Amino acid sequence: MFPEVVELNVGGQVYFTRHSTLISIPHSLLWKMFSPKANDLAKDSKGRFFIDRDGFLFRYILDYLRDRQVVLPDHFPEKGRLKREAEYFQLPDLVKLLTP
Amino acid sequence: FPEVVELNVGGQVYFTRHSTLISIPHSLLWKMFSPKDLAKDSKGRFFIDRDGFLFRYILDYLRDRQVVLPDHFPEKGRLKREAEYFQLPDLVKLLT
Amino acid sequence: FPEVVELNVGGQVYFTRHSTLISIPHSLLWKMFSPLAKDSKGRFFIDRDGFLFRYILDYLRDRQVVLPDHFPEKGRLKREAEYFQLPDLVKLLTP
Amino acid sequence: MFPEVVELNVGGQVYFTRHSTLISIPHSLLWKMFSPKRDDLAKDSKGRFFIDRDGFLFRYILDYLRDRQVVLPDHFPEKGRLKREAEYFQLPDLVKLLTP
Amino acid sequence: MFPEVVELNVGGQVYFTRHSTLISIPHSLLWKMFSPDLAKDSKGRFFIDRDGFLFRYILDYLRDRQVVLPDHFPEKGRLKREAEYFQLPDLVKLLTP
Amino acid sequence: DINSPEHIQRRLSLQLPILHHAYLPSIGGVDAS
Ligand SMILES: [Mg+2]
Repeated sequence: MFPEVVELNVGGQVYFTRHSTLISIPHSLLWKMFSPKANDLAKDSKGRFFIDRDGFLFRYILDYLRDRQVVLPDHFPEKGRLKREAEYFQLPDLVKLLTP
Repeated sequence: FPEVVELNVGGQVYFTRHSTLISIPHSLLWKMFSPKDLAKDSKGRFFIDRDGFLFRYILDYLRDRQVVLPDHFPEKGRLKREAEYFQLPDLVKLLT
Repeated sequence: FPEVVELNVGGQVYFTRHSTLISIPHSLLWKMFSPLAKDSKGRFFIDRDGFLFRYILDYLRDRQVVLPDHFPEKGRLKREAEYFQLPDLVKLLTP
Repeated sequence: MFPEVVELNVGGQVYFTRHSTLISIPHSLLWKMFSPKRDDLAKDSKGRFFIDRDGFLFRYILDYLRDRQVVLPDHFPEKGRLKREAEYFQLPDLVKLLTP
Repeated sequence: MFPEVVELNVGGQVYFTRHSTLISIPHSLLWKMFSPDLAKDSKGRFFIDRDGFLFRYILDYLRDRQVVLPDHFPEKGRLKREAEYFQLPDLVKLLTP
Repeated sequence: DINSPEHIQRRLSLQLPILHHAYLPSIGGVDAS
């Protein structure tokens, strides 16, 4: 029983997003986590759902879930790292976009 | 709608006047906030499910219909994509 | 210790699970959080460079670290890996 | 009486470090400020101790106080300026390490 | 009239410095501003619409009455322009060949 | 006036890419306490 807008804490970076966005990719890690099947998932001191991953790169993960594509900054040094985050969250098509 | 609307964009809270959101007809925020569904957070703030940091320059455009970016803006391409979502035709032209 | 540990590393705030910090026995982070100094907000304090701890924290999660393309501080990160006593991470950083 | 974790503000860059680290090098500038009991230091609006020096270069000054050694980044463009900051804080050995 | 530590915003970069540092050089531009109606940013810090990268050196000159440039600094002419704006005659000559 | 609503809220301060900040990440989202 999740709210419409989910409060995320990724490694100390707070994120708000819609619950429908988290389950946008079936059989993904975020799909397994937030699929109703809500009090067992780990939370932080303020009750926000906690993801134990890099907070800075999670910003671009949410853009993929929203748009099914990701525009990176003009000069980006961490394409390889974002691919590793995409692998963890189980986003096959995002890994393809990041694999040359 | 109140005089000052409290928005939550990807977790970043913004304060702005209703007039700024409806400043550009046929825009996405114009369709949302035109006096005539919406999603609110735990504190009752209207929620936009987009990147919170880039909305700062979209909001400056809605106010003045112009935006001077810093000289080393590393995410011009992303702001172009965010402008596309909110449907601001003149702004996207400015970035191309 | 709570399940989600709130850390302050040299002024950079990081959140991680308690299980992640003690994943590698006999490392410094293992000695600290195995059953302390806290900052003004109650967060557990690590007196090291906060920017590099992100890559130390990524190592504890995946047992590997992909650095940015032209990362200028591989040598500095190795020094942090030595302080936290992570032998395998130090190995990855030497050529 | 000082807290175990000292909150510093150097030229607008905030740094946290242990009180033991500030007094790690006797007869240094930071040692003079934090070693005796005082009743006087300069603090900003939020109560953080203020050092009126370049905040970005303090990152490497603070790392020296921890380890008595400093690894600079690859292609560090301000080796000469860091030496000047080291002289201000009165760290004789660090100035020697930075002179080629 | 001013606090001991002043909050400055130069071209988008936040700087903290002592009030004594701003008035360190009499009859200079920064001296004229803060000597006992100013412009302030969104967060209340005094705003200067100048180059944020070059203000580091200008601020260090106020501290020490001297400035060490970065290694292989070829934008000295640009730093000279900022020195002229802030009205620091002695620094302008140091940067003039 | 130089201090005015549209004038004041124009001046948004961001961290310029000085030294390490040029290559280290600065924007990931909202901070947690
Ligand atoms: Mg405008």
